[PDB]
Amino acid sequence: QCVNLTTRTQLPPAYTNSFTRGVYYPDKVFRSSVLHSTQDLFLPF
Amino acid sequence: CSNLLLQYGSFCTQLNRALTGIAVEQDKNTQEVFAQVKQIYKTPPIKDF
Ligand SMILES: *[C@@H]1O[C@H](CO)[C@@H](O)[C@H](O)[C@H]1NC(C)=O
Repeated sequence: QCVNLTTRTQLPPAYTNSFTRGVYYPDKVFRSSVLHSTQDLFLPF
Repeated sequence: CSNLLLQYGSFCTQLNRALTGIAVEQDKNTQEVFAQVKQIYKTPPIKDF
C-alpha cells in the first residue's frame, strides 16, 4: 500500500549552472588521439 | 542536410582555408604594392617646381 506524505515545506525551485557536464560516448569504437565531431542530443554547456 | 554534410566536414574546412588564404594574399598584395614606405610625406604648400 501507499501513504500520502504530509510534513512538507515548499520553497522556490532551486537552479544551478551546469557547465561542461552531460557528455557521453557516441558509439562503441576505440578511437584514440583523434578529435572527432558529432551531432546528437546533448546537454548544452 | 546539415547532419549529412557533417560527415564530410574536412572538405569545406579545406575550402574555407583556401579562401581565407586568398583573402590574406589580397591584403598582402595591396600592402606590398602601396606600403613601400612608412613615412607619410605630404606636399609643401608652395608648388614651386
Ligand atoms: C492520498 O491517497 C489516496 C489513496 O491512498 C489518493 O487517492 C490521493 O490522490 C492522495 N492525495 C494526495 C494529495 O496525495
